[PDB]
Amino acid sequence: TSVKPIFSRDMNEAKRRVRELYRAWYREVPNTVHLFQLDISVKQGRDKVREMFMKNAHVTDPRVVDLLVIKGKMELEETINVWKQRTHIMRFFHETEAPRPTDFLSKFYVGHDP
Amino acid sequence: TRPTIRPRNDVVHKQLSAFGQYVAEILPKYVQQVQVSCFNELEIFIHPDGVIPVLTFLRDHTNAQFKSLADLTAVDVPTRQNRFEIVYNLLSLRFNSRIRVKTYTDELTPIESSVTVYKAANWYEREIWDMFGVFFANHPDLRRILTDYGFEGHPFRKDFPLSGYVELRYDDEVKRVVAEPVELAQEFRKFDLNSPWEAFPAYRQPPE
Amino acid sequence: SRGEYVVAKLDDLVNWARRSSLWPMTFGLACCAVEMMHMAAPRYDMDRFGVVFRASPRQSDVMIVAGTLTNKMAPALRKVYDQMPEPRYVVSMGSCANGGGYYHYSYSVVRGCDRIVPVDIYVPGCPPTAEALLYGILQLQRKIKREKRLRIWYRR
Amino acid sequence: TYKFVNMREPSMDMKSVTDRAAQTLLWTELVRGLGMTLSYLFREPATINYPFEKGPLSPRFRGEHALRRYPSGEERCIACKLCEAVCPAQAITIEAEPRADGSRRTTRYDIDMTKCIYCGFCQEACPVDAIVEGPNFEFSTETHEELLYNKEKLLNNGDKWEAEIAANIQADYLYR
Amino acid sequence: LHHALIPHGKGGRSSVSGIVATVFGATGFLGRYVVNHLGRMGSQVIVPYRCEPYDTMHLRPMGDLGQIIFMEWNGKDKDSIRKVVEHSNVVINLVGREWETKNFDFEDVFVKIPHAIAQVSKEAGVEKLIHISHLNADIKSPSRYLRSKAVGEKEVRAAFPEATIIKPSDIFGREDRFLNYFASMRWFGGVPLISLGKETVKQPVYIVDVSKGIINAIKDPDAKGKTFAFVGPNRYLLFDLVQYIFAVAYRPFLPYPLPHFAYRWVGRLFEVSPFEPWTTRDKVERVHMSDMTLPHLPGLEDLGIQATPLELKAIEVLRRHRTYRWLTSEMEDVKPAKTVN
Amino acid sequence: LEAIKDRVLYVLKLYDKIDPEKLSVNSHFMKDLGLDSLDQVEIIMAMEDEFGFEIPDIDAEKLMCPQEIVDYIADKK
Ligand SMILES: COC1=C(OC)C(=O)C(C/C=C(\C)CC/C=C(\C)CC/C=C(\C)CC/C=C(\C)CC/C=C(\C)CC/C=C(\C)CC/C=C(\C)CC/C=C(/C)CC/C=C(\C)CCC=C(C)C)=C(C)C1=O
Ligand SMILES: CCCCCCCCCCCCCCCCCC(=O)OC[C@H](COP(=O)([O-])OCC[N+](C)(C)C)OC(=O)CCCCCCCCCCCCCCCCC
Ligand SMILES: CCCCCCCCCCCCCCCCC[C@@H](O)O[C@H](CO[C@H](O)CCCCCCCCCCCCCCC)COP(=O)(O)OCC[N+](C)(C)C
Ligand SMILES: CCCCCCCC/C=C\CCCCCCCC(=O)O[C@H](COC(=O)CCCCCCC/C=C/CCCCCCCC)COP(=O)(O)OCCN
Ligand SMILES: NC(=O)C1=CN([C@@H]2O[C@H](COP(=O)(O)OP(=O)(O)OC[C@H]3O[C@@H](n4cnc5c(N)ncnc54)[C@H](OP(=O)(O)O)[C@@H]3O)[C@@H](O)[C@H]2O)C=CC1
Ligand SMILES: *P(=O)(O)OCC(C)(C)[C@H](O)C(=O)NCCC(=O)NCCSC(=O)CCCCCCCCCCCCC
Ligand code: SF4
Ligand code: SF4
Ligand code: SF4
Repeated sequence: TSVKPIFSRDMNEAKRRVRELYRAWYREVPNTVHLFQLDISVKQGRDKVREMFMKNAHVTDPRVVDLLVIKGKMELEETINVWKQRTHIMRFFHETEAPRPTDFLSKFYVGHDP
Repeated sequence: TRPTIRPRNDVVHKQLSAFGQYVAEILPKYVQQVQVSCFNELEIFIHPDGVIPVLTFLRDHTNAQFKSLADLTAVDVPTRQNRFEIVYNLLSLRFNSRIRVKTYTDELTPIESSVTVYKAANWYEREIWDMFGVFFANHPDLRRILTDYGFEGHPFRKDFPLSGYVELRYDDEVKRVVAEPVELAQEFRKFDLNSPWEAFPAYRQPPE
Repeated sequence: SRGEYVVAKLDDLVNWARRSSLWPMTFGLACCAVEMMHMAAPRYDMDRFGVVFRASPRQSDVMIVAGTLTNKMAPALRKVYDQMPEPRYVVSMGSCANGGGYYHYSYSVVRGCDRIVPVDIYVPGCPPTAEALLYGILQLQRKIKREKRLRIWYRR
Repeated sequence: TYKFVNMREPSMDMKSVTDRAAQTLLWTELVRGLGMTLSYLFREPATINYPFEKGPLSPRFRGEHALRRYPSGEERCIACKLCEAVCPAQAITIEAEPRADGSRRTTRYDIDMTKCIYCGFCQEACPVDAIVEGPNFEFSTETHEELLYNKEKLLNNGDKWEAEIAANIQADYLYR
Repeated sequence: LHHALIPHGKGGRSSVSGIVATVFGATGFLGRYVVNHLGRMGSQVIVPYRCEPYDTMHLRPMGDLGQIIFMEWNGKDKDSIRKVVEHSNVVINLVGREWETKNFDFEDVFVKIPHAIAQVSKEAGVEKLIHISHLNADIKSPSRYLRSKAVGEKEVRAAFPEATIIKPSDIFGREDRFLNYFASMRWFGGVPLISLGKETVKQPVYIVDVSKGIINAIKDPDAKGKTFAFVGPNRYLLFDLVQYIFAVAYRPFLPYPLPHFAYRWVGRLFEVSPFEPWTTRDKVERVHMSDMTLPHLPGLEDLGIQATPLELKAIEVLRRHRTYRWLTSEMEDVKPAKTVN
Repeated sequence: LEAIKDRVLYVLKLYDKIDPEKLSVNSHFMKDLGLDSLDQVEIIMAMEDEFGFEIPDIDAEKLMCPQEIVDYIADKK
């Protein structure tokens, strides 16, 4: 019904805020790679930014989109201020987790997981 | 005498009831309910958008000088439509009293920040946001306060597992601490303690 | 043999100095760090044994992990441990550092500092008394006494 | 009632002004602090000569755990799991079954001493005085696994410390 | 299978992988990586060590409670070898040294010890043996190191016919010799190269790829009695490779030719060190030797591993050798070296 | 304007998701080239990287053709 708008009254304003946040995250990857002394490429960082933006592409609620951009802005400011360490930036990549099988036969061989 | 039973104070009960009626009359637009618990605690349930008016009244009014904010917290009740319940505990030094104000909200509805009324609301609302997911509208600096950097989820919600989803260890291959899915050497043993017999008839709910 | 005897005496000299001059880093996390203060206190004077607190990790030989290690603190603990130059030792004090402790089944706590750093001594208690921590320190000294680095090298 | 901790004003007579000027120019309170430290220097130190001297303890002290026996040698524990229920830290694991003679006895009794918070609730909740928290506090190990006690280790602790455990329980059982 | 060897869990720290592995030479470069991968998947690891126990401390966090077990062993002691391999179904052989000490020779560390490990393991009932050799293991090699590798490979195959013999090319990583050997030559003025490094072709392999292949060879049921070659994707001339190393480290690269006999004399000078030598004559021979091409042998692709190019992981190793002026330079700031493919 | 067009085409051809043969000065990003919002945002940011002036979000959303890009640059000099 008539729900309270948090930041955006319509999905177009939410898309605008998403684009602004994407520009901010895109323009900060070189600085992050330089400051944190990461061993990844700038292209890898931008690909990760796109991938993290793109796993929420199914959302059709302007309030959920507003909350997502709020949390994205908070975690952008954690990166800029170097509050995060190299540990967290690399936690975005799961470099230590083993490749989880995705086919029925492999899951059947491994164990009881659905 | 009754040595093992807590004595009651009907004078304080009457004073709190009178002040609750006073506040409910002064602020009809927002106050939805007023209660006085039998251990003499006044509780005022308001509509969620009367937070700033009601708190400013309780702070600045001459007959209610609640200048101090003792606490600010939330309670998660998943069975409600508005699961989150914001609780304000105020202390009046002039009249040596304490009051409670209660508000409700859900995940997607913001609550106006009360940092313009009390300065302690800053960190109190940061903690509420961090631990429950409640967003406060005009907050000077709203970010995580207690959880780890990049921590996903709000741990104090009832539907959050006790041990969370990830755990940390040091990996020698990458020479850094890593985050991996949680995995317990001994799983937490959940005990069913509730007795099948009713303890307090005075709180018995109608069969409905 | 002559060389065997010489290297034995040399590493006895080297182990004696290391065991007799222990410099813990000033690193306390929680209530267990109060018992460390009481070990420093006059009743169980730790400076008497040659054990002196230093603030810089570069000038520290022992890390006494005394308190609960959280997920937000584990990177900092590992960082200071790495910045300690070798030889370096770790004493995990109390339940929270040994394993989880009272906070084992929590989303925010590391279940033992031995997931982060190599631990040499484990002192149990909540909190271990100052005498218990002192016993752990002396046990660490006796463990240092058994090191044979030059003896291993000569036969290597 | 209340009192003011700093609300006095100095006297402005010439003698008092000269005394304060002398204190400023001649460091009187600084020398007074020096005298206090020198007095402590000539006092006797409070340091005990550990490990040859030990600090005072009481019968109520909670140290290492132990499983006790009756004078006949029979185990006191009847596998009632009250200690497991009451344990704040979930540090006790118990599994039981009928013994060959039909006794209600434990087959597994574990205490994770790295999870234990040494609160003593298990010996309050024990109805037969089986599990106790003994007087031993110097049991630090070199590996984590050595701190995960089992039934054999706890029975060994009880057998080693039984005399002192019995004496402490005798001394303190009238307060319980 | 025994009921305690059945896998349980999700392949995490607190799971059970059904692998009981005795890792000889775990107190080294490849050893620490293999132990890390095993403990990470949640296996039982036995670490025989001859060194000071202080030097085995970095392996303690690698596994859950009770999963890493340390036992003392002697290389020339079949009794200790049996003690450590008695209860394990996998035995991994990473024992080797790049120089000859007073008590152990290349024949001892590469022929006598591997044969004893393979022979005792067969008696003890060990199901799988993994043995690490070198890619250029040639019986007629100029290098005594590689001749011993060839002889020991033959002896291991004879003693334990169901072995997996793995032949890495030149492993590079944080604690390696390769990149650090080439990057530490800045102290001795210029870089001495035989034939200016124009007659040497090398394809190094990455340490994580090597350890992942070793782990996958354990889990592969049809690699029982086989021989693999672990090589990188790109082959480089030695001059190009060293020039790229110095470019990534941001050090001034001044290569000069050095005749083979003079370089042998220099290597003989450095091998009188009682401690770990900086370089040796066999090290010089191995550096000058080109990596062999063995297209018949299987490889990392056959074990399911995509080999990691040097251009992606070189900055991990070589950033330590930069100066403060150049520490923060990014990975893509240096153009890749020319390959010979 | 020819220099502006050349610089715009140079930036576009460097983009990995643009096919150089399919690219033209009147190719629509969403329709002809089949890109989405984030790709167009990246392209506009790349244009900012070249000509060194700030393009706001409101103006950037009206730059769906290379000809529109060169027109915007020319108007803003
Ligand atoms: C993190 O939270 C926490 C806190 O909050 C911060 C706390 O507060 C606490 C509680 C802790 C405290 C309150 C501690 C606070 C205490 C203090 C501030 C005071 C304690 C005292 C100190 C800190 C002093 C420290 C001093 C130190 C460490 C000095 C020791 C160092 C050295 C001795 C090395 C330097 C000396 C050298 C190198 C000697 C060299 C000599 C020579 C070379 C001479 C030889 C020369 C030759 C040529 C040899 C040849 C000689 C010959 C041949 C002669 C022989 C001939 C003969 C005839 C014999 C806790 C637990 C906590 O958790
Ligand atoms: C520079 C100073 C000059 C004046 C010196 C005056 C006397 C100094 C007295 C104090 C000595 C201090 C050292 C104490 C420790 C003793 C051990 C020690 O020194 O070990 C050193 C090093 C030790 O190597 P290390 O680095 O492994 O040692 C680490 C320390 N350990 C292992 C002991 C714990 O020993 C050697 O280098 C000896 C082995 C043979 C090396 C051959 C090198 C040849 C010459 C070098 C240059 C070659 C290229 C030239 C190119 C151009 C040619 C034209
Ligand atoms: C400042 C300038 C120095 C320059 C360098 C010169 C160095 C001078 C030599 C210094 C020698 C110091 C000797 C230390 C004596 C040890 C004291 C004794 O107690 O040690 C015992 C034995 O310690 C070791 O076994 C031997 C250490 C000393 C011997 C070293 C080798 C001989 C020194 C000579 C140099 C080596 C050359 C040999 C030929 C190459 C063990 O006792 P400990 O358990 O701790 O005490 C615990 C406290 N209690 C008793 C209350 C419980
Ligand atoms: C016949 C005519 C002769 C003419 C000469 C007359 C001169 C004799 C009378 C004047 C002498 C005055 C003494 C001079 C020294 C005064 C220094 C001073 O200024 O006093 C203190 C400053 O001095 C200090 O505060 C000392 C701080 C450090 C103290 C820590 C160590 C001191 C304790 C050790 C005692 C030292 C003993 C000295 C022994 C020397 C052995 C060689 C004032 O500072 P404040 O109180 O902060 O206020 C000023 C602004 N309102
Ligand atoms: N890394 C490389 O460039 C390549 C290596 N290889 C081979 O892979 C294996 C592992 O290589 P790497 O990690 O680099 O080698 P390291 O030198 O780093 O490690 C060697 C290991 O073997 C042990 N060891 C050495 N000699 C003896 C001995 N006499 N008795 C008992 N233990 C001994 C060492 O133990 P401790 O420290 O206790 O003495 C250490 O654990 C070796 O066989 C090597 O030849 C093959 C191709 C390339
Ligand atoms: P066009 O506008 O049609 O398409 C736009 C997209 C693709 C986003 C969607 O089609 C879309 O508009 N979906 C609508 C729902 C939506 O708004 N989705 C996006 C939500 S905003 C959001 O998800 C922000 C997330 C923050 C990203 C975190 C960044 C972390 C990266 C770490 C980088 C570290 C490397 C150094
Ligand atoms: S083990 Fe006990 S005393 Fe020590 S830090 Fe934890 S809760 Fe505090
Ligand atoms: S002392 Fe407390 S924490 Fe320890 S086993 Fe007993 S009940 Fe559990
Ligand atoms: S409370 Fe006592 S009798 Fe009951 S299970 Fe525990 S130790 Fe045994």
